[PDB]
Amino acid sequence: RTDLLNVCMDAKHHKTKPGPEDKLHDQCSPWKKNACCTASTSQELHKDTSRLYNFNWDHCGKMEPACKRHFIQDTCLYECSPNLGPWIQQVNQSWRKERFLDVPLCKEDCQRWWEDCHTSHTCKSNWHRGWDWTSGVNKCPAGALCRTFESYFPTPAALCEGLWSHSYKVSNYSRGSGRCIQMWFDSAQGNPNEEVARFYAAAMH
Ligand SMILES: CN(Cc1cnc2nc(N)nc(N)c2n1)c1ccc(C(=O)N[C@@H](CCC(=O)O)C(=O)O)cc1
Ligand SMILES: *[C@@H]1O[C@H](CO)[C@@H](O[C@@H]2O[C@H](CO)[C@@H](O)[C@H](O)[C@H]2NC(C)=O)[C@H](O)[C@H]1NC(C)=O
Ligand SMILES: *[C@@H]1O[C@H](CO)[C@@H](O[C@@H]2O[C@H](CO)[C@@H](O)[C@H](O)[C@H]2NC(C)=O)[C@H](O)[C@H]1NC(C)=O
Ligand SMILES: [Cl-]
Ligand SMILES: [Cl-]
Ligand SMILES: [K+]
Repeated sequence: RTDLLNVCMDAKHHKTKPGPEDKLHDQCSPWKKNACCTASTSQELHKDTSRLYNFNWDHCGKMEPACKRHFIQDTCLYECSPNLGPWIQQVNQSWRKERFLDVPLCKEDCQRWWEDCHTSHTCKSNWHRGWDWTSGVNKCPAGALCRTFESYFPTPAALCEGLWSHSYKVSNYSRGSGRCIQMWFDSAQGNPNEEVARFYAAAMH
């Protein structure tokens, strides 16, 4: 149980162990007291088609700012959170040894993300597997047309759950309940996800 608290998963850019990073950039700054990401990672992850995975958000024309801020935020959580131990699973992949499964995302964060992305476009309902990477950057593969976000993600759950192969599930608990993981939080009273990781480590046991 306690073994699941305050760890970093074994993945491409993660630090070995959580620790302070006073210089976390922009949207990742709320993790600055305790983070699995380096300052340099936090900086690079804000960029379009960044060097972290050469991943292009603007694969079906430009993704709108109100939408892209959520993908940036989600990447801060993925690369920086020391509070997702309870959901870590082993995986066979060339670029990471572990990933997350069924992280209980607060329903409002999923809802807000889905809504803010309605005016954006994509060509796939799962962005973890199946891209054409032959150019060095992800491109829509054979059979995959550009459509409205809603076409590929007809509900908030389809976005948050389908996007990274069920790395999230949409919790029925709300932001602030201490019973779901917040993607978006300010740090004034601490990182609220610590208490959540603590609760589920024991509750899932
Ligand atoms: C967006 N990005 C970084 C990345 C990867 N996994 C995540 N997982 C979660 N839960 N959240 C993220 N933000 C996240 N981000 C990506 C996306 C695709 C590939 C990729 O190489 N996909 C190959 C699959 C490679 C493989 O066989 O493992 C493909 O088929 O398209 C790498 C990094
Ligand atoms: C990663 O790969 C290994 C090896 O293929 C998987 O383990 C095997 O699983 C099968 C059943 O699916 C067993 O019969 C074999 O004995 C296992 N082989 C070894 C070498 O352990 C493993 O399950 C994979 N991990 C995931 C999450 O799929
Ligand atoms: C998720 O949470 C909502 C809100 O807390 C739950 O809502 C209510 O459910 C009961 C009985 O099903 C109703 O009588 C109430 O009027 C509902 N409130 C609202 C505002 O809808 C909901 O049941 C929960 N979902 C699950 C699957 O447990
Ligand atoms: Cl590389
Ligand atoms: Cl706003
Ligand atoms: K966190």
